[PDB]
Parts: sequence; C-alpha cells; structure tokens
Amino acid sequence: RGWFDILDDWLKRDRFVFVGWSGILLFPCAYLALGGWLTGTTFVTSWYTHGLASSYLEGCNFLTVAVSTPANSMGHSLLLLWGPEAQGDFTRWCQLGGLWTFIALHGAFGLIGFMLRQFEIARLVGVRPYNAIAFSAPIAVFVSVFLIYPLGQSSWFFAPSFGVAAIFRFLLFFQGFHNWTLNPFHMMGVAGVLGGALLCAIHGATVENTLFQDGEGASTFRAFNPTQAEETYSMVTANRFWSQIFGIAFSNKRWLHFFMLFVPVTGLWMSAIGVVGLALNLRSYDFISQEIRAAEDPEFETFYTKNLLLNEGIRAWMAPQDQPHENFVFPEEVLPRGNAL
Amino acid sequence: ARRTWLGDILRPLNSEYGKVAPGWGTTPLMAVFMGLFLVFLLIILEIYNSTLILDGVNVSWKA
Amino acid sequence: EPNPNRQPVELNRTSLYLGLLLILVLALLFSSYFFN
Amino acid sequence: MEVNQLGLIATALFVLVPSVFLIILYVQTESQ
Amino acid sequence: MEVNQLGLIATALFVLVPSVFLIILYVQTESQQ
Amino acid sequence: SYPIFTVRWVAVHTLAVPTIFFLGAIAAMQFIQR
Amino acid sequence: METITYVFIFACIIALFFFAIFFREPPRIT
Amino acid sequence: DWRVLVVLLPVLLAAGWAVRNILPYAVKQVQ
Amino acid sequence: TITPSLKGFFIGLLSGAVVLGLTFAVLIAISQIDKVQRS
Amino acid sequence: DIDGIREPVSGSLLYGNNIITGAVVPSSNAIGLHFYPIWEAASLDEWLYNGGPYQLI
Amino acid sequence: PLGISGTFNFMIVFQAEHNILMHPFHQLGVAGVFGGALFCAMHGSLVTSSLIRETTETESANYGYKFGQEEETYNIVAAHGYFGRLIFQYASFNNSRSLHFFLAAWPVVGVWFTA
Amino acid sequence: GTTGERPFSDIITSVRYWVIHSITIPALFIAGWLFVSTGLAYDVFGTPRPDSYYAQEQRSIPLVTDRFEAKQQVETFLEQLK
Amino acid sequence: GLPWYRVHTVLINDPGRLIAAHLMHTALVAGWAGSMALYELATFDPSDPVLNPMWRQGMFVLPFMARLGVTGSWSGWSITGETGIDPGFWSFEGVALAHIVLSGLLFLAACWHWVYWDLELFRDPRTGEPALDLPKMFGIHLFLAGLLCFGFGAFHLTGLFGPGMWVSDPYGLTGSVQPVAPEWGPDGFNPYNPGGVVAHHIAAGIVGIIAGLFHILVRPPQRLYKALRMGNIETVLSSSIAAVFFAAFVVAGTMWYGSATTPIELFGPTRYQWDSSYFQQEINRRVQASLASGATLEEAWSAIPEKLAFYDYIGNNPAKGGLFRTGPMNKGDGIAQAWKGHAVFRNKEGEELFVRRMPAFFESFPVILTDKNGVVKADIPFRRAESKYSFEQQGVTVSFYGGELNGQTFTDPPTVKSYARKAIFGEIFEFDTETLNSDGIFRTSPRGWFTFAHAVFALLFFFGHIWHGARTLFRDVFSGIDPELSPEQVEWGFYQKVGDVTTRR
Ligand code: CLA
Ligand code: CLA
Ligand code: CLA
Ligand code: CLA
Ligand code: CLA
Ligand SMILES: CC1=C(/C=C/C(C)=C/C=C/C(C)=C/C=C/C=C(C)/C=C/C=C(C)/C=C/C2=C(C)CCCC2(C)C)C(C)(C)CCC1
Ligand SMILES: CC1=C(/C=C/C(C)=C/C=C/C(C)=C/C=C/C=C(C)/C=C/C=C(C)/C=C/C2=C(C)CCCC2(C)C)C(C)(C)CCC1
Ligand SMILES: CCCCCCCCCCCCCCCCCC(=O)O
Ligand SMILES: [Fe+2]
Repeated sequence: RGWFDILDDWLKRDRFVFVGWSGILLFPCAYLALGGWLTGTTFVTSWYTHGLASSYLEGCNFLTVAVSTPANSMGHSLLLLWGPEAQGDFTRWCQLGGLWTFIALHGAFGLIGFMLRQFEIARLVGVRPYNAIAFSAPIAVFVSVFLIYPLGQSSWFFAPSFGVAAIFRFLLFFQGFHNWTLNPFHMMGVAGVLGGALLCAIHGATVENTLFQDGEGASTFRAFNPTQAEETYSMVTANRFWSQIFGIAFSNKRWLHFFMLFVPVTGLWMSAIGVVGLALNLRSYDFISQEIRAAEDPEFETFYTKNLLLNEGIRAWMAPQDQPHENFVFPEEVLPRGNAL
Repeated sequence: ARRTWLGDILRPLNSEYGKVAPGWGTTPLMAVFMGLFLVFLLIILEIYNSTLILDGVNVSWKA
Repeated sequence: EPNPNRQPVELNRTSLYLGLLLILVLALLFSSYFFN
Repeated sequence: MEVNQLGLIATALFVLVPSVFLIILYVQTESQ
Repeated sequence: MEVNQLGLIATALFVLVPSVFLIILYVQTESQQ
Repeated sequence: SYPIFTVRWVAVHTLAVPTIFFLGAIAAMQFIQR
Repeated sequence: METITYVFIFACIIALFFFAIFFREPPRIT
Repeated sequence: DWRVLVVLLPVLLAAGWAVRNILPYAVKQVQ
Repeated sequence: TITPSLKGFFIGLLSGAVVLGLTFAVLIAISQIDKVQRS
Repeated sequence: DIDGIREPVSGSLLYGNNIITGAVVPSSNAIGLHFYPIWEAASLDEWLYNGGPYQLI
Repeated sequence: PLGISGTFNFMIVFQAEHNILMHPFHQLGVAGVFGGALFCAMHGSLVTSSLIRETTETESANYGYKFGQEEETYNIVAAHGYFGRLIFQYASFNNSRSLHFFLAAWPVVGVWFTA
Repeated sequence: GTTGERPFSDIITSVRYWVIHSITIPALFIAGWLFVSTGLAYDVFGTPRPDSYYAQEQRSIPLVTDRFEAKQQVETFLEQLK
Repeated sequence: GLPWYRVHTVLINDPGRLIAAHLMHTALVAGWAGSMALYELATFDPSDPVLNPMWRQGMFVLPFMARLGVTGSWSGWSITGETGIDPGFWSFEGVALAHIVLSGLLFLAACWHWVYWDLELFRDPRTGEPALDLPKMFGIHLFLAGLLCFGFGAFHLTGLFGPGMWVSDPYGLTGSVQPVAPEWGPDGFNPYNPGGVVAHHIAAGIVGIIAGLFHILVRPPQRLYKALRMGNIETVLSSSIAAVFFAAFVVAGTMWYGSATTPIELFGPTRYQWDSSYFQQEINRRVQASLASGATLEEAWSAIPEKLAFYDYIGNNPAKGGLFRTGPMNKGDGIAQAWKGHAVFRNKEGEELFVRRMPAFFESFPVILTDKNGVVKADIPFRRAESKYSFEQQGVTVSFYGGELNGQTFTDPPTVKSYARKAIFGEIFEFDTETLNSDGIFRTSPRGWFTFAHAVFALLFFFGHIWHGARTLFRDVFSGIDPELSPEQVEWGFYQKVGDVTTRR
C-alpha cells in the first residue's frame, strides 16, 4: 500500500469523467492543442509568416481563420518558446509561427494519450481492445500528414495550416503539384472512406428495417431492453433480402462487424502510405507511355493529358502568392492560359 | 526431451524461468537511468535541429 | 516422435471468394502503373 | 503504346502467386 | 543478347502453371489421411 | 448531500470560463472599423 | 498486350461474381 | 498597465462574488 | 562555454520538471486524502 | 468530340488508354441537351464521333 | 465523364466554376462521409471488442456466431460501459435501435446535402 | 447508475446556481470585450491594427527570411512603421 | 483449423522450431544480400566515378559495402577509379560469396533444429514444460551486442585492426576509406562528424557490456515482471518491434538530411543541397578567387572540376523522381558524358542575366531571366501577342566558359532558348540517351528509394507494435470476453474504483 498504489486508486476512481494514468498525458495536451487553436484563430496573424490575415481580430470568419504554418526560413525548427528564434518573447513567438508547432506537438502527444486511454479503460472493464486498434488509422493520418510530410519537404511551411480554408488550399496544392488524385494509395483511401460510409448507412438501415415487433408503439425505439438476450432484428430476413436484391449477403454478425472495423481503418492506412511517398516528391504524377505518345502525336488527347494542363495552371497562378518567400515574379506573358480566358 | 552435450553445458543459463526479485526491486534505479536517457536523447535531437547551438559544434556538411 | 504443436489450417469458400476478389481488383488497380 | 515490358510479368505473377496460395488452402480444407 | 522478350513469361508460366497443379493435388491428398 | 467542487467541476470550468471570455472578445470585434 | 491484360483481369472478376452468387456456401439456419 | 487591470477587474469581482455565495457550502466540504 | 540556447535548454528543462513536479505533488496529496474504501 | 470544337478526346483502351485514364466520353457540346439516339445519326460512325454511347449509357 | 481520370477532371473544373470546397452543402457531405467512416469503425470496433467468448484461440472467433441463432453474440452492456467511460456516460448509446438509426441517418443526410 | 456528482438538471434549475452565474458569466463576457476594446489584444499577440499592415507607400509584405535573425527582422519592420 | 493469418503461432510454445524458423529467415536475408550484390556487380559500370558514379546506376548494396571498406573487385577495378589493385578476398565478389555460403549453412542448421525440436535444454527443470528464461536471455544477448558494438568501434572503425570507413570532404570530391579517430568532445554528437561515430560505438559498447552484465545477474522485480508479462514471449516481440521502428525512423531521417554515415559519393546529394544552392555557392567562391588572381573568365570556369559542377544539377536531386518511374537515374536524363560548360546569358545591352532555377516542387517551370537585382529582364512567353521580354526582343545571347563549349557564343534565338531551358536545371551536361533508351524523365536516387522504403516500413511496424502489444496485455480476453461478466463491473456507481471488485458501495 505505497503511495503509487494509492495514487492508482484515485486515478482509476469511477467518476463522471474517467481520468486514469493516461489522463496525465491526455488532458493537458488535448486542452492545450484545443486552446492554442481557439487562441490563434481568434487573435493571431499570419502576416509575417505568410502575408495573410488569419484571425477573427483581423476580420476573418469561421472559414478563413487559421493557425498557419511557420515561415519557410524556420526550416523544421521545433520553435520552442525558450528557443533561439523567439528567445522567450511570447509575442514574437506568436508572430513567427510558434503556435503551429505548439498545436502539432501537443496534439501528437494528446493523440497518444487518447489511445492509451482506450487501452487503459478496455483493460479495466475487461473487453478486447479493438477500439484502440481502430484508432491507429487516425494517428497514422495525422503523423503522416502533419509531421512526416513537412519533414521530407523544405520546412514546416508546407504542412497543413490548421483552418478550414487553409485545408482546402492544401487539397488544391496536392492536386496541382503532386497529382495526388492519380495516386493508387489515395484511391484506396477513398475506397475505404466511401466504403465505410456505405457500410455505416447500409447496416443501420438494414437493422432498422428488419426489427422484430417487440412492442405496440409506432415509435419502435422503446421496444429494446439493453439487458435482453434476444437479437432485436432478424438476421435471417436481412440475409434473404440482400441475397435476392444484391446476390450476396452477410450471414455472420461477427464477420460483419469486424468487416466494418477493417474497411475504413485500412483505407486511412493506405492513404498515409501515399503521403509518406509525397514527403519525398515520390508522386504518381505521370504515365510515361502517354507522355511519349502525346509528345509525338499532337492529335492524341485523353483525360490524363487534360488534367495535367489544369495542374500546370494551378502551379503557375498560385505559386507567387502561395510561396511568398520564393519571390516568384511571373510576367503576364509567361502565365499559361487557354484562349480568351 | 533429448539430452546433448551442448545442451548440458548450456542448461544452467535456461534454468531460472519465473524467478523474480521481490516487490519493486531495482525499479527506482531504472527510472533514474530512463530519465537520464531522455535528457540525453533530447540534447541529441535539439543539436541536430539547431534548437541547441553549442560552441565548436557546426551541424553542417562543412564539419 | 511427432511434434504436438502442429495444427490444421483452414480457408472456407467465402474466404476464397473474398481473397480472390481482393487480388484481382488490386491487380486491376496497379497494372496501369506497372505498365506506366 | 511504349509501355514497360516487365509490366506484363509483374502483373501476371502479382495475380497468379497469391491466387494459387488461396486455392491450395481452400482445396485442402474441402478434402479434410 | 537480343533474346525473345516473351521468352521470360513463357518460361515462368510453363514452370508455374503445371507445378501449381501438382502441389494443389498433393496437399489435398495429405489432408485426407 | 452532493459535493460542489469535483473533478467534473474543474472540467466544465476549464472550458466554460475561457469560452465566455472569448465570445465577448469576438462580439467586440464586430464593431472594429478599418 | 496491355489491353489484353486489363480485359482478362476484368473478365476474371465477372466470372468470380457468377460463382460467388450461384455457388456460395448456402447460409444454413442451424 | 491600466488595461491589464480593467480586463481583470470583472474577473476578480466575479470570482469574489461566487466565493461569498458558496463559502458556507464549500467549507462544509470537509475530509 | 554556456551559449544562450544552452541557457534556454536548461530553462525548458527546469520548467518541465516544475510543471511535472507540481502535478504529481497535487495528485499524490489528493489521492492520500480522498481514499477508496475497501471492506 | 466532347467540347464540340472538332477536338476528339480518346477514351478507350484500344486507342491508347489504360484503366486509370480511359473513359466513356460525354457527348458533344454541339448537341447540348438534345436527344441523340442511334436512329438520329446518319451512321454509327457519326454517332460514335459525337459521343452517342454516353447518352445511351 | 464515365471514367476514373474523367471524374477528376469533372471535380477540378467544378471547383474553378463554383468554389464547391467553400460550399456548406459539400462541407456537410464531407462531414457525412468522414463521419460515416468514423462511426463505421467505431461500431465495428465496439461490437468486436465485446464479443462473448465462444471459441478457443486456435479458431476464428467468427465461429462463435451461428447463422440464425436467437441470442446476441456480444455484450452491449460491456460496450456501453467501455464507451461511456471513454467519453462520458451519456455520450454513449445503450439502445441498439437508436444506435443503428443514428448509423443510417448520419451518412444518408450528409450525402443528401452534397447531392 | 450515477457516479455520485450532483445532476446537471438540478444545478441549472437551482436558484443558487443562477445567483452565482448571473454575475460570473457577464463579467467574463465584459472582460473579454474589454480585452479587445482596450486594444490590449493587438499588443499581447503582435497582431497588426488596420493601419499597421504596411507602411504608407510600401506594397511589400514584411516576410521573415532568417531563422535566427527573425525576432530582429520583425522589430525592424515595426519601426519602419513609425 | 487455424485461420491463414495465424499459421505461424504453432511456434509460440516450440523454442527449437522457433530457432529453426529464425535460422531460415536469416538464411533468406543473407541469400538476398549475396544475390543482390552479384546482380549489381554484373551490371555496374566502373569506368567513370566522376560522371557515372554508383548512385546514378541504381546501386543499392554496393554503397553499403563501400561504406565500411570494401572498395575493389577481383577484376582489378576500385570504385575510387584506381586500376591494378589487389583487394584480396574481401572484394565485392568475396563479400557476395561469403553471404551465399553463410546462407547455405544456416539453411542446414535450420533443418537440424526443425527435426530435433525436442531438446532438453528447452524444457524447464521443475515443471517439465517448454520454457525460455527471457530476462536471462536478454542479458546474454545484450552482453554479446555490447561486445560486438565495442569491437566494431574499437578495431574496425579506428583502423587498429580493420579498414576504417568512408570519409570525404564537405563537397563530396575526394572520398575514400580512412581510419577514423574517435571524437570524445561535444562535436561527437554532430551527425556530420565521423569521429563521433567511432566514439559512439566505443562508449555505447561498454555501456552495453555493463548493462548486459547487470541483466544476466539481477532478476526483474516482481512488479515489472507482472506489468510487462515477462513470462510471455509475445511481450518481447511487442517491445522489439517498437525498438525496430524507432531505428527505422532514424535511418530514414539521417539518409534524407545527410550525416557522416550517408555520404554523397555513395548515395548522391540531398535535396537540401539543391534548396540552399550549396554547390553553386562553393562553385562561385572558386570562380571569384580565380578572377581575383587575375584569371580570365575562361580560365576561372575551366578550373572547376566536373564532379563539382555535376552536383549543381537538379537531375541529381533525389526529390525530383516519381513513384513508378523505375530503375537507375541514367534511365531518365541519360548517362552523363561531359560538362558543357557554364552558360552566361546577356541581353543586347551587355548586362548579365540569370536564369531562375527550378525548385524541386515543380514538375515544370517557366524560363525567366533576371538581372543581379532580381528584376525580370527576359523570358520565354506563353502568349506572344503582348510579350515584352522575349529573347528576340531583348537580344539574349549565351556564351560558355569551361567545359566542352568553352569560349563559344550562340546568338540565334532558338539555340539560346534551348540552353536557357536546360539552365533551369543548373549546370548543363551532355548526356548519352541512346545506350539505355532513356526517356528524359527524372528519377530518384538510392538515397530517395532507401528513405521511402524505411519510412513506410517504420510506419507499418508501428501497427505491429500496437497489435502485439495489445495481444500481450489482453491475452486473457483474446478469444472473447467473460460470458458471465457482471453488469455491476461495467455500469456506474457500484464499484468506487473501476474494475476493482473489492471497492463495493
Ligand atoms: C503531459 C503534459 C505535457 C507534455 C507532454 C508537454 C510537452 C511539450 N510541451 Mg507543453 N505544457 C504543459 C504540459 C505538457 N507539455 C503545461 C501544463 C503547460 C502550461 C504551463 C505547457 C506549456 C508549454 C509551452 C508554453 C510550450 C510547451 C512546449 C512543449 C514541448 C517541449 C517540451 C520540452 O522541451 O520539455 C523539456 C522538459 C522536460 C522534458 C522535462 C524533464 C524531466 C526531468 C528533468 C527529467 C530528469 C531525469 C531524472 C534524473 C530522473 C528522475 C527519476 C524519478 C524517479 C524522479 C513538448 C511538445 C513548447 C512547445 O510546444 O514548443 C513548440 C512550448 O513553447 N508547453
Ligand atoms: C562520447 C560518447 C558518445 C558520442 C560522441 C556518441 C555519438 C552519437 N550517438 Mg551515441 N550513445 C552513447 C555515447 C556516445 N554517442 C552512449 C553511452 C549511449 C547509450 C548506450 C548512446 C546511445 C545512443 C542512441 C540511442 C542514439 C545515439 C546516436 C548518436 C549519434 C547522434 C547524432 C545523430 O545523427 O543523431 C540522430 C538521432 C537523433 C537525433 C535521435 C532521434 C530522436 C527521434 C526524434 C525519436 C522520436 C522518433 C519517433 C518514435 C517517431 C517520429 C514520428 C515522426 C516524427 C517521424 C552520434 C553518432 C543516435 C544515432 O544513432 O543516430 C544515427 C541515436 O539514436 N547514441
Ligand atoms: C557474420 C558476420 C557478418 C559480416 C561481417 C557482414 C558484413 C556485411 N554485410 Mg552482412 N549479414 C550477416 C552477417 C555478416 N555480414 C547475416 C547473418 C545476415 C543475415 C541477417 C546478413 C545480411 C545482410 C544484408 C541484408 C546486407 C548485408 C550487408 C553487409 C555489408 C554492410 C553491413 C552494414 O552496413 O551493416 C550495418 C548494420 C547495422 C547498422 C546494424 C546496427 C545495429 C542496430 C543499431 C541494433 C541495435 C540493437 C542492439 C541490440 C542495442 C545494443 C545496445 C547497446 C548499448 C550495445 C558488410 C560487408 C549489406 C550489403 O552490402 O550486402 C551486400 C546488406 O544490405 N548483410
Ligand atoms: C529496402 C528495399 C529496397 C530498396 C530501397 C531498393 C532500391 C532500389 N533497387 Mg532494389 N531490390 C530489393 C529491395 C530494395 N531495392 C529487393 C527485395 C529486390 C529483390 C526483388 C530488389 C531487386 C532489384 C532489381 C532487380 C533492381 C533493383 C533496383 C533498385 C533501384 C530502383 C528501384 C525502383 O525502380 O523501384 C520501383 C519501385 C516501385 C515500383 C514500388 C513498388 C511498390 C508497389 C506500390 C507495391 C505495393 C502495393 C501493395 C500490394 C499494396 C497492398 C494493399 C493491401 C495491404 C491492402 C533502387 C536503388 C533496380 C536498379 O536500378 O538496379 C540496378 C533493378 O533493376 N532492385
Ligand atoms: C519481427 C516481426 C514480426 C513477427 C515475428 C510477427 C509474428 C507474428 N504475427 Mg505480427 N506483425 C508485424 C511483425 C511481426 N509479426 C508487423 C510489422 C505487423 C503490422 C503489419 C504485424 C501484424 C500482425 C497481425 C494483424 C497479426 C499478426 C500475427 C502474427 C502471428 C502469426 C503470423 C502469421 O501466421 O502470418 C501468416 C502470414 C501469411 C501466411 C502470409 C502473409 C503475407 C503478407 C501479407 C505479405 C508477404 C510479404 C512478403 C513475404 C515479404 C516479406 C516482408 C518483409 C519485406 C518485411 C506471429 C506470431 C497474427 C496473430 O496475432 O495471430 C494470433 C495476426 O492476426 N501480425
Ligand atoms: C495557447 C497557450 C496557452 C493556453 C491557452 C488556452 C488554454 C486557451 C483556451 C482557450 C479557450 C478554451 C477558448 C474557448 C473559446 C470558445 C469559443 C470561441 C466558442 C465559440 C462557440 C460558438 C460560437 C458556437 C456556437 C454554436 C453554433 C455555431 C451552432 C450551434 C449552436 C452553438 C451555440 C453550439 C498557454 C496559457 C499555455 C500559454 C501558451 C500558449
Ligand atoms: C545449400 C548449400 C549451399 C548453397 C547455398 C545457396 C545456393 C544459397 C542461395 C540463396 C539465395 C540465392 C537466396 C535468395 C533469397 C532472396 C530473397 C529472400 C528475396 C526476397 C525478396 C522479397 C521478399 C521481395 C519483396 C518485394 C517484391 C517482390 C516487390 C517489391 C516489394 C518487395 C521488395 C517487398 C552452399 C554450397 C553455399 C553450402 C552448402 C549448402
Ligand atoms: C533564455 C531563453 C528565454 C527563456 C524565457 C523563459 C520562457 C519559458 C516559458 C516556460 C513555459 C514552460 C512550459 C513547458 C512545460 C512542459 C514541458 C513538459 O511537461 O514536458
Ligand atoms: Fe450492428
């Protein structure tokens, strides 16, 4: 009955918000990630790192506020408040981009905290930890997109900024520079996400429309008792309906619910792998056989060549403003343009 | 099971399955070394990152 | 002196169908990139 | 089209090798 | 040497397809006993 | 007989008091003219 | 050869649909 | 500075007002 | 020689130790008072 | 000729596409919203050029 | 266009001519499919976490369920007790019918909006 | 069951609750309001006021271009503003 | 029966057959190394270490042999360009052969341990069950690792008894294998100080020897034995996978950023040398010095070595490749033959103009020429109708200094334009595109492929750690939860501490 055993008893006391040992990592970091985002989007500029306004105080709205990435000249600096760039000056820290690494790093450890919480709670209640295992895909996405991707590039500047419109800019950057829609790892991610939404909707609708009449009411929600032993819908009727509608159907409820875990989790993992490749500019940008043909045959045109022309427009029209540290000066005459527009 | 000459020579090395020091044993000492290791790794990371800049240490190819 | 740790392995027909579908769709996906 | 000539064998083995694996496991499940 | 390109896939399938047939037949025999 | 100050009490207040401060700050912003 | 490969793989998938539907392990109520 | 104290004064007042209204019940929080 | 960033390094080290120190000090104290009852 | 400007876009595997780049191409902008069944075309060749399969599908 | 690259062309031009990323109905569609994928993983992992022990470790746990059986194969009370503690008690469903209706409704409504 | 805290429905319908929070809430609202109206928020965070984005005749953004001189670059920009 | 994804768990209680499986994996890995090296030797062109080094040729294991001292072939060439050398047995061919032989002996050992699985050494004297004393094994293995680590730093790296390692100048011009003295000071931790690598292995080896001695002699405390499930071999797999993905992330990092162990003469430049114009500056420094000593433009640029100019070219930047653009860099831009010389652009007014260089982000990039002040002065226009800066309007010419074109000047717009299109890539080189049927599209270098593969593997092994970590800790409920789990245990208000049945009411 040492102090460790006593601290363990209090941490694991059953209260309204469970704490646990994992809480000591989780709660400070999550609160500070949250808090830093709300603080930066309300009060802090991106004027000296990006040449942009980015806070409510500057007149942005919920879609255009952001905690933006540090200037490219910071490289991959941790940007510690007490470090060589800000030298303990909080104001300068905000101006140089320190809230971005602040949120990214506290957020990283908060995510670790949350996964640890899933393990800790599962162990105490006596359930298998498949929910912790499922949470590895969001962690893979976050680590690959916010950390690995900028670490392979020139600086933190090219990571996603934390904001709605800033993430849309990120989307479009990845189209015009990486041809990311053409990447089979993203295609697998897309299939996993849309397949997960498909399964979500089809399983809920199927259960809602094969319920047993276990009550007299027209609202069927009151006819379920969480301690009842009986299945609340008919697996047998659901199976026959889908076999005759679609040709096949689930027959094993365990495989069904495992499959629901597997599909979106695997999708996010695949997309994470493609982003790691993009950290190094290892894109699936081109098809060589199409380029060889197209270069030789001015009559050969496909949707592949049409999209490259869009990518080229994106790159040249957005780069000067998007990468102000490069000092791109593009005269009008060099900008690619079709007729009239 | 099958006895061999080499087996007999090695036998004592695989004979204490399950034997433990009582209670917490050397756990306090392990914690100290872990925390020393953390600070150490932190120094190495921050030198590489140029968050920690030491006299005479130029983290560049020109070293 | 048989080894007691040996086990039979199984793959039911549905798993065969699932697995054949995975391999074929993956092939159909990546073949364009293998040909380049 | 000037495609990679090794693309055919890569695709063919990519299909055949894992497929044959699954067939082997399935047929011996059925006969036992 | 300037050899026939299809010679490689011809050789691989020539080896692989009959070999795999035999293995399939062998393994399902062992699991009968 | 319930406690007034709990872990839960700290939890809701670590969120709620900054939120209201922030809303009043954001309200005042609507009147800034350039 | 690449056209033939794409069409072959697609055709194998359609054959798999046929067996997966009409020659499934029948679901048994037991 | 003066701005630091006008931003803090309603917070101090709001904190004092709540402590005076719950002080008997918070002291009864005992052991 | 102590550089400015080495002085910052130590400031971060000490700040981290104090923040962690107050945390476990408060927690061990609360846990010793608000004890779980077994019978 | 998807855009109606006599600039045909190649969409099929036999004309130099792969799985990722191929498509059935939308019908010509010259047609607009007009109905274009096979029997409105002077020939199948006309129908193919102007993207008749897309409407039918 | 009826094609993989053709779809992407359609999306890119759509963005240039309508700023669809900045349209709330598309933002609702993303919440719909992201959230759909999230809740798919959650429901799958929660039911899988609380499967009742019915098999040994040398066989698939899927054989713990028999097609047509009357009893449930997982302990929803255990899943609630886990998930209630991961967040808080009332952020968690204990009514399987309410839970499954939520699974149907969320992605459907979101895809309605983006359509 | 219940983990032992006071039910929320009880607290927010209680008179003592609204007595306490009729004051704390608007005081915090006013404190936030004052934080911006005093101009204190600009100076804490270094956010430009509408007149301090550019000098009067410059059209170039004051982008920081040096990692370790950065704090100094920003200060030099802020003084070309006077 | 077992599902297909569990077949290998028959080894969990079978230490002999576990050893056999581990032997076979080891035989497979050593076999790959020797096979890979033979393939690289059969295809490597040693004739030009200046413009056709190993890293332009897709060589992957060749640089790892060269790094630790293997530099010559039995046919008498060395990768440093020396001829008529006798490397003894430890040539590239001897290393490959030695791994093939080692693979074959491991294959045999695996067969013996598979057949004779029931050795008394593997059974616990008390209980008669298969048992492995994992705490003691860790101490023994840690002790061995420390000895090897010490010996490698003390004898191989120092040259006391061994060859040393690859060291070069800061610009990758003069690398070679040299003994390295340890750097014991704070600069030992500078990843670009090779002496730090020696010092690391000596110090870390001694620590491992001592720690191994501790772990052989001191039992684990009961608290840690229980918490970490030290009687379960899967706990070791879980922690071992964690240390392995940690290591994979570090070597991905040091390969991408550069360190003393990833030299540019073996793996190629980093993308950061392009970003900071690391080579262009040094080139300009030498040119400035020569012009100071009264050399002419031609003399100053002719003094620049080709090897150095070749580094200042974006086709050697590893961030310029593509995921499915396969093979050696020579398959893309061609086999480099010769520096064409440094191109100098001038307008009709005689002012010198500078082509803006392509950043690595861009698959394509316009041609824009600025003056020393960064003012646009010439470009290649897209729309011609209102161009102000065409080469034709501005009278742009190109003159070459050094290299093959030294002293030549071109004035016709079409020719000036094509040289300006190459100058966005950096220095201009003559390429042989026909030998390998090169397609003209940039590929990444071994530095790029290494970094990609290990970052990907590291991320995947994180999932392996989570998976086996959970199976260790939740072993008791791996097949399902308790079929008579009490509702009191899982819903609220009955137990004062979650889980603990001894905290009723
Ligand atoms: C779980 C809580 C937690 C965690 C993990 C972090 C983690 C982090 N914070 Mg955050 N922080 C926290 C709480 C936390 N913080 C709190 C509560 C506050 C409010 C005060 C802050 C305020 C804050 C700011 C303002 C900043 C950070 C920053 C950072 C980063 C750098 C930290 C650093 O260098 O530490 C260094 C210190 C240590 C590693 C502690 C050392 C521990 C001792 C000394 C070990 C000694 C060994 C000893 C011999 C062994 C003893 C054995 C034992 C038995 C006693 C890192 C991402 C920085 C950041 O995000 O920059 C981008 C930054 O600027 N934090
Ligand atoms: C005189 C003594 C001496 C000297 C001069 C050195 C010198 C060195 N040591 Mg050694 N060392 C010594 C004693 C010594 N050592 C002793 C006694 C020990 C204890 C046994 C060690 C243990 C040790 C370890 C464990 C490591 C070194 C490393 C190094 C190198 C550091 C430079 C570098 O590239 O780091 C680069 C490494 C880092 C900057 C640390 C990486 C930290 C990362 C961020 C951890 C987080 C990863 C995370 C899980 C995933 C990230 C996700 C996403 C962000 C990607 C250098 C050769 C490092 C090395 O081998 O590098 C090649 C290393 O990892 N040393
Ligand atoms: C018998 C001795 C022996 C010797 C002398 C060599 C020598 C060589 N091998 Mg071979 N090899 C061997 C056995 C051997 N090998 C075996 C048994 C296998 C099968 C596993 C291989 C598989 C193999 C492959 C796959 C490859 C080589 C390669 C090479 C070359 C480069 C080696 C290198 O970079 O290692 C670098 C090794 C490391 C950096 C390992 C670092 C150790 C980490 C840090 C572990 C840390 C954990 C540790 C327990 C912690 C200690 C704590 C500390 C306090 C002490 C070199 C000629 C390469 C080559 O060129 O092949 C042609 C190559 O790619 N080898
Ligand atoms: C760490 C491993 C590694 C690394 C970094 C390299 C790196 C390199 N090798 Mg070596 N090689 C390796 C392993 C490795 N090799 C192995 C194991 C073999 C034996 C097969 C070889 C055999 C080999 C040969 C024969 C040749 C090379 C060559 C090369 C070079 C060009 C590689 C290239 O074009 O890649 C191309 C890479 C790809 C196209 C990527 C493939 C990944 C795809 C996407 C498959 C993954 C999809 C997966 C199914 C997803 C499933 C989803 C599911 C989980 C749901 C480069 C230096 C070439 C060279 O120039 O040598 C002179 C060359 O000719 N290598
Ligand atoms: C040192 C590494 C290591 C080792 C020894 C093991 C060992 C084991 N794992 Mg773990 N695992 C690892 C890494 C490792 N794993 C990693 C990195 C991951 C993340 C991807 C996993 C994820 C994982 C899961 C999800 C599961 C296991 C399971 C198992 C057990 C059964 C495996 C089996 O029968 O496969 C049989 C596999 C096959 C018959 C074929 C698989 C073919 C794959 C898909 C592609 C082949 C790649 C090819 C051979 C190239 C070699 C890879 C190399 C380049 C790295 C076994 C104890 C299983 C378990 O717990 O059982 C109780 C289980 O369910 N593992
Ligand atoms: C960063 C930092 C820090 C921290 C901080 C913090 C912690 C903060 C927090 C903050 C906060 C915590 C804030 C909050 C805010 C909030 C808000 C701002 C909210 C809002 C909301 C809204 C507006 C909503 C509404 C709505 C809608 C819209 C719809 C429906 C209805 C409702 C009502 C829901 C420190 C100190 C360390 C220092 C350093 C740095
Ligand atoms: C017996 C004997 C012998 C012989 C030996 C030999 C002859 C060996 C060989 C061996 C070898 C020769 C081996 C090899 C191996 C290899 C390997 C092991 C490989 C693997 C691979 C892999 C695994 C890959 C994968 C992949 C792919 C395929 C694709 C891409 C991706 C990846 C990379 C993942 C001697 C006389 C010496 C001695 C006596 C006895
Ligand atoms: C000489 C450099 C200037 C120093 C000025 C002092 C600035 C220090 C700010 C203190 C913030 C401490 C927060 C870090 C605590 C969290 C670290 C951890 O928990 O691991
Ligand atoms: Fe369900």
